[PDB]
Amino acid sequence: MIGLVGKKVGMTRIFTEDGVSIPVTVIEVEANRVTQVKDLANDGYRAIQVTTGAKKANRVTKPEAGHFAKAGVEAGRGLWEFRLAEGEEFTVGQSISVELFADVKKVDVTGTSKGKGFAGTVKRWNFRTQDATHGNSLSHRVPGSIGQNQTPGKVFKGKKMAGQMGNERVTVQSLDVVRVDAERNLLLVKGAVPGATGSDLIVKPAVKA
Amino acid sequence: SRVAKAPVVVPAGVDVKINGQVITIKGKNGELTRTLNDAVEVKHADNTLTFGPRDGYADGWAQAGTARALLNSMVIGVTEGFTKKLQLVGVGYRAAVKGNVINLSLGFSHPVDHQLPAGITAECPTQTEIVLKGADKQVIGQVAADLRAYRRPEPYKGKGVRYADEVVRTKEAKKK
Amino acid sequence: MKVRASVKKLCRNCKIVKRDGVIRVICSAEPKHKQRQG
Amino acid sequence: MKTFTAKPETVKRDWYVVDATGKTLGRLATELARRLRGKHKAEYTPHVDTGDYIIVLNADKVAVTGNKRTDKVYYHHTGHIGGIKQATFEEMIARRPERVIEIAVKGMLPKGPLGRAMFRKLKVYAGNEHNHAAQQPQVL
RNA sequence: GUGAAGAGGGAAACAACCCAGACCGCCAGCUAAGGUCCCAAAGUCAUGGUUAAGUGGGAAACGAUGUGGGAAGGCCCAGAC
RNA sequence: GAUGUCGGCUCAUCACAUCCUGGGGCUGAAGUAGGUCCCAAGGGUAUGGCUGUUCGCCAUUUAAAGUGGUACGCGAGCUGG
RNA sequence: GCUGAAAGCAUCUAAGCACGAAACUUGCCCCGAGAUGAGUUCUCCCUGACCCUUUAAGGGUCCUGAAGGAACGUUGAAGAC
Ligand SMILES: [Mg+2]
Ligand SMILES: [Mg+2]
Ligand SMILES: [Mg+2]
Ligand SMILES: [Mg+2]
Ligand SMILES: [Mg+2]
Ligand SMILES: [Mg+2]
Ligand SMILES: [Mg+2]
Ligand SMILES: [Mg+2]
Ligand SMILES: [Mg+2]
Ligand SMILES: [Mg+2]
Ligand SMILES: [Mg+2]
Ligand SMILES: [Mg+2]
Repeated sequence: MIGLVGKKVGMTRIFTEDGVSIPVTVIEVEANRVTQVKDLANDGYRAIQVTTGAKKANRVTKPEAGHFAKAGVEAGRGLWEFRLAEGEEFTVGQSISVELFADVKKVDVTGTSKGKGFAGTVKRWNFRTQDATHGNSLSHRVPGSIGQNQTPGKVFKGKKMAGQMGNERVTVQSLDVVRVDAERNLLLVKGAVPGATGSDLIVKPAVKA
Repeated sequence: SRVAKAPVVVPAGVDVKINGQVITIKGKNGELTRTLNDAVEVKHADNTLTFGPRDGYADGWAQAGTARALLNSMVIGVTEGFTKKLQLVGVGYRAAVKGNVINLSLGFSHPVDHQLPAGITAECPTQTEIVLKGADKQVIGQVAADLRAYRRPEPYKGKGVRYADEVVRTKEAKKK
Repeated sequence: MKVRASVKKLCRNCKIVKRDGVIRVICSAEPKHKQRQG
Repeated sequence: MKTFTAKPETVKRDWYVVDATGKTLGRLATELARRLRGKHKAEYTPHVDTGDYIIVLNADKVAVTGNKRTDKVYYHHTGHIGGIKQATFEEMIARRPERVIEIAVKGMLPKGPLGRAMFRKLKVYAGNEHNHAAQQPQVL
């Protein structure tokens, strides 16, 4: 229900003396429907849209054929919405970078968390510690595992044993958008935004309510 | 025995009808139906109606009483037009109507508007009185309380919308 | 107050004590007084 | 020598469309179960495969017992502890009535491999003559 | 009396409890205890009655116009409830 | 022919006879605050002084500083008072 | 709480209806078709000859080898591998 393009760095807009404003400025070029899912066939509602167009000279055939209407055009990713009334485009019939959000609404940036990698019980969950007075073997690190005793230890498949942090999605949810820039598509948000450099990102509407 | 039920006239307007179980009545008032239980076997000669218990089963015989009465009320409702009124007491308390939305200014920060179901309107002869009235006695009852319920009378005073009959004078003397 | 087991019913105007087993002595028709199931 | 019982691999595929579109629940299950194992037995034997395909229509309708419509849970317990332990009543079965009946008809199976790959010969379906494609071609 | 020093069938599982004492072999019959809707062998058996709580399928004092049956009484078609 | 004690740390998981918060009935319930009983386990549920303490008393917080089961949870995880 | 029998009344229950909490189902975020019940939709690629069998089961040779995948290399806000 709104384009989705990569972000790049974050800034500050100081006027009237906020400066607190920590813009994310995540460029959102053209979208282009490319496909329109519907009731009969395609399954549910939905409405694909590849809000990109990065020159992809070398691409596998099926995707290179995945386009079909007027200009053709090619991108890479491929999202969609659901209920609405979006066009029947292909990578033709541009959507817009100025989705209908008026000027003061909260967006819902969605990206993939950075990736720490394998991480201890110390970093994964703030529950860990241990002291330094003695027994340096189990220093301020290793936990004291699943309690219980004779209960064979079904370990209750959780606690927080060390494991990689993941890159999993995040969806900050609720973020008032400050600027958009109709033609110089950037759209600034207020801090947050997961991932780095130029992760795909999604930037939904305002479902958070 | 000492109780039962047998009478149920069908004067003018009384256009009762039965569809196996269903019973739709008509008249000066409105269109009210009420499919009774299953065993139920009600009919109509020319004037008297009569419930029909498939047989003398415990939960089958008494099922007649509650039935020979419900339909009867349907007739008494369709011909007379049911009324019931409550009164509001307490400073600030007011009354008002605008078709359905019976705006109510009881004692909260902001007033409200109880939208009454269809078949029963209401009129505030004054900012203190509210008189609901409709056909089906059912929606009548619930809305009768659904309204006063917006502020039940408290003993110490009595304030709060009350039925225009509620014996409750006031409290039992206070204390601590 | 609303008891758990059964403290009889006492008084005269108390509820018919009929329903889903509701005893509690009190004597309804006591605009304020009302010792019962709760 | 003498001689067996003959139930090689058999072959009695079927299409029996057990509608059970009404008050037939509970006990009704036994027939869907027994007709799955082969009760009349044209040749069958409790031990050979073949559930003898059946199709229970509607299903989303059953008078149930005398009151287990509002009073009986199923109880599943997921797996991830946290003592979640799921519980749902019957009148609470509005998202997938098809589930039930199939649930009931189960357990009454030999329990294990044979009776396990024998359940599918039911086809849930909660909406009378619909997507009868499960075997649209032939039936009974 | 049984187990110990006893196997088989039953009580879900269960040395001792119920049935019952395994010389071998049998794709042959009748029974015991216990059972016959499915798992799971055999009555979705019949004649009648109880229950409506899933009682059956855990637990007392005591409580209650639940509902079944039997007997005796108080007022009352000079009219009771 | 070895099932390592109490307390602490770490990290817990469940019960409900609920401490806080949520919804109610009565009150010797004006209000505010309470008393008690019913319902309710979503989530939450203190830092220190003294002592090995658990606990406790004390200082000061808090919406509150719950009771209990888990080999009086937790040493092939730490400590060793 | 409405309406209302059994029980002429009355009665929140027996039929039927109406409210009603951080509990329950959902709403929000993540995983998620090995969902073997392995689902859906869109797009891409392959249309050369013969033989022996115990012939509908195949077994086998030459000519072909696409879409794609992988391999290698330069690497990464990705990572123990
Ligand atoms: Mg050491
Ligand atoms: Mg185990
Ligand atoms: Mg078995
Ligand atoms: Mg010995
Ligand atoms: Mg015999
Ligand atoms: Mg059998
Ligand atoms: Mg029981
Ligand atoms: Mg409790
Ligand atoms: Mg302390
Ligand atoms: Mg211990
Ligand atoms: Mg050690
Ligand atoms: Mg020491």
